[PDB]
Amino acid sequence: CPLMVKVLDAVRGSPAINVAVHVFRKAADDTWEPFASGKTSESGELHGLTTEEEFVEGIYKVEIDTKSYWKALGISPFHEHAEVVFTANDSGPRRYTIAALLSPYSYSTTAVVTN
Amino acid sequence: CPLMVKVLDAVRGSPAINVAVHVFRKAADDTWEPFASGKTSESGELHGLTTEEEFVEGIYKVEIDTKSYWKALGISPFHEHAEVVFTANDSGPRRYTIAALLSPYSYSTTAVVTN
Amino acid sequence: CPLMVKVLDAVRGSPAINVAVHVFRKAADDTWEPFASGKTSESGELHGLTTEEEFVEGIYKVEIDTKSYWKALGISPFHEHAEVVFTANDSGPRRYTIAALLSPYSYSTTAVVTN
Amino acid sequence: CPLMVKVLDAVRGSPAINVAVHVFRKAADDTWEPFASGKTSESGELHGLTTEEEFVEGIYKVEIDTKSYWKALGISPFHEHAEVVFTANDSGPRRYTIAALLSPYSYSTTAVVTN
Ligand SMILES: O=C(O)c1cc(/N=N/c2ccc([N+](=O)[O-])cc2)cc(I)c1O
Ligand SMILES: O=C(O)c1cc(/N=N/c2ccc([N+](=O)[O-])cc2)cc(I)c1O
Repeated sequence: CPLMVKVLDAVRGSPAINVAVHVFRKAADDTWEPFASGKTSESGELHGLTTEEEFVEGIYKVEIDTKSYWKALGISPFHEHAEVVFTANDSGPRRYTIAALLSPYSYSTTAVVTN
Repeated sequence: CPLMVKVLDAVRGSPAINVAVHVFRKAADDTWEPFASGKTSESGELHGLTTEEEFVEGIYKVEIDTKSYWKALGISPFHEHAEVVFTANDSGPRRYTIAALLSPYSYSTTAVVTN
Repeated sequence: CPLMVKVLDAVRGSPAINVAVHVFRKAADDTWEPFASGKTSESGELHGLTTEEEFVEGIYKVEIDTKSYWKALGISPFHEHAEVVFTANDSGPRRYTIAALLSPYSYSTTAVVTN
Repeated sequence: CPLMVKVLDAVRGSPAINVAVHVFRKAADDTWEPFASGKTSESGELHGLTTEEEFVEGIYKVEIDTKSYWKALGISPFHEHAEVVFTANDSGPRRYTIAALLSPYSYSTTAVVTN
C-alpha cells in the first residue's frame, strides 16, 4: 500500500516474475533489520509489503535478487543483486513505488512517489 | 487497450503528467501517417489510443513531446522529443506498453509486451 | 570531435561494436538531410563524424541501428532503431557525446555536452 | 586500471564531478571491509582505486555517494547512494568499468567488463 515494488525485464520485454525482494530498515545500531519480503507476481509487482502504521520514517533498503533471476533464465549476470536505499519522509507523497528495469549487466531504478 | 504509454519523471519522482504523445504508422510510401494521439493522465498513462481492430501489423512510431514538458517546468532539456519505433507483430504478446523515464538530458524506454 | 557516439551492450557488458549510425540535419524545407554516418569501433565509439566547421547550428537526428545489431547476435529485438533528436550549437559551438545503452527490449540514451 | 568508475549527471548533461566513491570487499567473516575510495574528476571518472595485484577474486561493493552530490546542487534526492555489488575476477583477472547515470529520483548503472 505505502510501498510497492515493480520489476521489469529488458531482455524479454516483460514483467520480471517470481523475483525475490527483501526490504530492510536501518536500526539504531546502524544494522539492516529485516522488514518485509516477497516475490514479484505475474505482473512484476509486489504489493502488501507493509502498512501505513508500520512504515514510519526511517532509512529503508530494498534488495532485488537479480542474480537468481538471470541464472534461472540461463543468462550470466553481473550484479549480485540490485539495492535501493532511501529515506522515507512524512512530508512527501504518501505512496512509494520502487521500479527497477533489469538487464544482465545493467539495472535502472526510479522512485514514483505520489499523494 | 493493445497499446498503452506510460511516462515517468526522474527529476520529480512522479508520473509525467500532461505530456503530449503522437503515434504514427508507416505508410506504403515510407512516410509517417498520424495514427493516434493524446496527453498523459495524472498517472502518467495514456490509454485508449487504438483498438485491436485498427492496430494491425506494421511499423509504428511513438513520439513523446519531452521538450515541451521540461520547458513547462523551467528546465532546459536536450532532446526535441523521445521517439520509439517498433514493428507490431501478431505472433507476440497481445498488449504493448511503451514506458519512458525522462530526465532533462537523458531518457530510457522499454517495451512490456504481455499476453 | 564535436560529435561523438558511444554505444554499450547491457546484455554482454561490453561495447557495442560495429553498430551503424546515421546522422541527419533538418533542412530549410523541414526534411531530414543526410549529414554523416559511420560504425562504432571495438571500443563502442564513433569519432570523426563531422568537424567544427561543418557542424553548424541546427536540429540533428542521430539514428543508431540497434535492430541490425541485435539480429546479428541472434536476438529479435523490439525497436527498429534508437533515435536521438536535438538542437545543436544554438548557443555557439559545443562538443556533444551521445551515449546509448542497449538491451533487446529497451534502450537508454544520455548526452554529455561540454564547452 | 582494473577498476574504474564513471558517473554522469542526467539533469545537466555533464560528468558528475567530485562524487565520493567507496569500495568494499566481502571478508571471510561476511562483513564489508573497506577496500578503496576516491572522488570523481572533472571528467566524471575515478581511476587508480586499486591494482591488478590487490584486486583479487571476491565480492565487491561500489558505493557512489549520490545524495551528497545532489544536496550540494540544491536538490533533495530520493536515494542515499547508489550501490553496485558484484563478484570480480572469479574467471581470472578482468578490467571493470562501473558507469552510473544520475537523476534526483533515479539512477542507472552498467558494467563494461573486458579481458
Ligand atoms: O508502476 C510504475 O511505476 C511503472 C514504472 C515503469 N517504468 N520503470 C522504469 C522504466 C525504464 C527504466 N529505464 O530504462 O532506465 C527504469 C525504470 C514501467 C511500468 I509498465 C510501470 O507500471
Ligand atoms: O566509459 C564508459 O563505459 C561510458 C559509459 C556511459 N554510459 N553509462 C550508462 C549510460 C546509460 C545508462 N542508462 O540510462 O541505462 C546507464 C549507464 C557513457 C560514457 I560518455 C562512457 O564513456
